[PDB]
Amino acid sequence: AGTALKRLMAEYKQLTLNPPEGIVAGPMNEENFFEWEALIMGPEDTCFEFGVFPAILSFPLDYPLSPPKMRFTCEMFHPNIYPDGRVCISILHAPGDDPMGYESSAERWSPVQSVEKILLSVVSMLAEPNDESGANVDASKMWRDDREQFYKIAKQIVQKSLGL
Amino acid sequence: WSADERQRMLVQRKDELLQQARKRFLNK
Repeated sequence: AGTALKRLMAEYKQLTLNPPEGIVAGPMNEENFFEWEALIMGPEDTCFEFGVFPAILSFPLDYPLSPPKMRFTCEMFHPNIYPDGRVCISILHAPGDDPMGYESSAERWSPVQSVEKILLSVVSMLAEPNDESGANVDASKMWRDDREQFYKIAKQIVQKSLGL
Repeated sequence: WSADERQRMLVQRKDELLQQARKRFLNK
């Protein structure tokens, strides 16, 4: 097995052994460890509380040297999530001379990170709509100019994810 | 565990996550 396969099996074992609260993640099929499905719950007492949000994680051949791609498959409305579902946060951006508008030498991906860490960071991102990427310009603007409406939309996003 | 065991547990954790979230949302 290549380095990538080794690391990914190792990470998954730790996840199955000690399941993280509010986060479920693993390969859709163990014949291909490079494609995972993840489910994360919006943290209690935040505007996305109890939403259940599915995402696909696609890992590069050179993992963990490069980060996975992560895309939500459900409807979302958040400053750091593109209209297509792609999650844009500094920790998922490969170190490189192209800020892609993140931050002052924003914290990039490193092999120190892990799937558990990416997912916990995304959970935090939901709880703390931290406009670092302006991925959804409309959500960015509303978070800034009409917070109370943003909260309204967020509960709708929750209800939709629950199928209610 | 086997892969089959792991895959089944995963599907189960996912169903249960959604069921408990729904309960907490409706309970609130």
